[PDB]
Amino acid sequence: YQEPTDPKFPQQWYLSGVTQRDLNVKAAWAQGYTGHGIVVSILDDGIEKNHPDLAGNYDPGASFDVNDQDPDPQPRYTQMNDNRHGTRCAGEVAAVANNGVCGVGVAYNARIGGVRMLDGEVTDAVEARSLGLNPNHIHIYSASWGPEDDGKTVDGPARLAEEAFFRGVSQGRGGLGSIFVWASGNGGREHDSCNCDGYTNSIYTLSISSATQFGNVPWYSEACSSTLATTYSSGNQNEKQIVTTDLRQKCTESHTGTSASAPLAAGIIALTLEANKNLTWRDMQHLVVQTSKPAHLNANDWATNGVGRKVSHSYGYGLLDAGAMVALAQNWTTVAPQRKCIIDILTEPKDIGKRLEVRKTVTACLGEPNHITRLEHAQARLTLSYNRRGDLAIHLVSPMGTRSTLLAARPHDYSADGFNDWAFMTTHSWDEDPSGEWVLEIENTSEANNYGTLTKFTLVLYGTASGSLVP
Ligand SMILES: CC(=O)NC[C@H]1CC[N@H+](Cc2cc(Oc3ccc(N4CC[NH+](CCC(=O)[O-])CC4)nc3)nc(-c3cc(Cl)cc(Cl)c3)c2)CC1
Ligand SMILES: *[C@@H]1O[C@H](CO)[C@@H](O)[C@H](O)[C@H]1NC(C)=O
Ligand SMILES: [Ca+2]
Ligand SMILES: [Ca+2]
Ligand SMILES: [Ca+2]
Ligand SMILES: [Cl-]
Ligand code: NA
Ligand code: NA
Ligand code: NA
Ligand code: NA
Repeated sequence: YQEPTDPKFPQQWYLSGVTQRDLNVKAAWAQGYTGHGIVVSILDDGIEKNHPDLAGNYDPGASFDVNDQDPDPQPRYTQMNDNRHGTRCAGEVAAVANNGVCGVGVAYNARIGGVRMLDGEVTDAVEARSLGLNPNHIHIYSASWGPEDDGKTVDGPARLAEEAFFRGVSQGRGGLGSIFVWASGNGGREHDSCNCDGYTNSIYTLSISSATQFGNVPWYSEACSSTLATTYSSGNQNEKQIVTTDLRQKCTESHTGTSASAPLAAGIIALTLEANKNLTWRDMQHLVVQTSKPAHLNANDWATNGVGRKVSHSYGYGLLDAGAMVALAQNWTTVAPQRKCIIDILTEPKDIGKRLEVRKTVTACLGEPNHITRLEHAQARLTLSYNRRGDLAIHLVSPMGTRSTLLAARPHDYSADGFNDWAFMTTHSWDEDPSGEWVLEIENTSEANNYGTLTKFTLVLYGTASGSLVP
């Protein structure tokens, strides 16, 4: 195998490293996987389809302009170099290799397109038309953004966008399911807590956070239980950044944020789908859980779950490992159909006050076709009132003892609107048996005399009852 000759490939340290601080992509390329036959779309502010490092891989069938209602996602050029972000992300996935220009994509033989959706008013219809673009042609969608990362917003897909997620995972990709890759957010300096973003908090999105070059949690990272894994991105000014294609037929060495991590994950997922085109949207999440690597990622919250895997709210299961992903994909056995076990927990509404603990022992639908002995995602769908939402911290403990933070205190969230059936999601109990005692903790983290009531707690378990591996 011959590594790329592109002039900036040596600067793509997260691919080209010799010292084990990388995504192990060369190992996948050397197994023969480069993304050939896979189609990825960047949901962002447009794509410069004529960029010298994108044109050779550009796919009009992966592209649309939902802001101006036309097929051509070319960016709107301005003095301030607005509308460059989609082009940067596209190159991360699929910049052409061995052509003397910039660097390379993770999946440098994949086809790449973009949806111009963020350069205008983003409505539910705009989102649904983007997530639902050409779902039997596009395999993987990469989205780096969502509701405002101000540390005070709780929002997620409205009805059309949610319907687009379920149509995508159910009928998309010939019934195997569209793969939606999401960035978990850039709200770290606002103390944002990413389960409050319903896009990354969705089970249907494969959510990705960031690590800096020296293996630390970047300033912009949001912690939450819904994240599944990590890719490298930017950090402090002594740490390198992401090197990729830029608007106006240029390169950049200064692409940054969690919004630069999701495209790298989308590229790795593209290599993995080349290795086994029959993988379902759930299979892909299983592969990420099993192959991601905590080693050398620094966080104070690494915890071992009930099946012996280390998990963090900053990093999920750790750094994606492309060589391991493609290797495990090749002989992967499709997971069993997805079951869903619904447990309405409360017998009466519960005053929250300073602290509330709710304990319930469940059988996880014993005796039913939705009996789950092998969990995937779990949700605590909560309906509660509270006088100052951001003073709440919420945790969920599984029968195996795994303590998932569903919500951390958000100092800027002054809302008095509470949570209206908000489906807080955790990936940290993946592969555990969910039968037994679950514990929900709601705490007022402030010294103020705050008040409210929990009126509904639905525990929703997804998973199967077959196929488990030794812890
Ligand atoms: C009841 C109802 O009907 N409720 C409609 C709401 C539902 C919630 N939704 C949240 C949402 C806002 C948003 O708003 C934006 C707008 C602009 C940006 N930008 C533009 C500038 N960029 C500069 C970067 C740089 O230059 O480096 C940064 C990002 N981000 C988020 N997007 C998304 C979103 C993003 C992607 Cl990707 C894919 C999908 Cl599906 C949805 C979602 C808004 C409509
Ligand atoms: C894909 O997986 C399904 C489910 O296991 C199986 O029925 C089908 O034969 C597989 N198709 C290919 C082409 O491997
Ligand atoms: Ca256009
Ligand atoms: Ca190149
Ligand atoms: Ca956020
Ligand atoms: Cl469902
Ligand atoms: Na965000
Ligand atoms: Na997700
Ligand atoms: Na444990
Ligand atoms: Na149990």
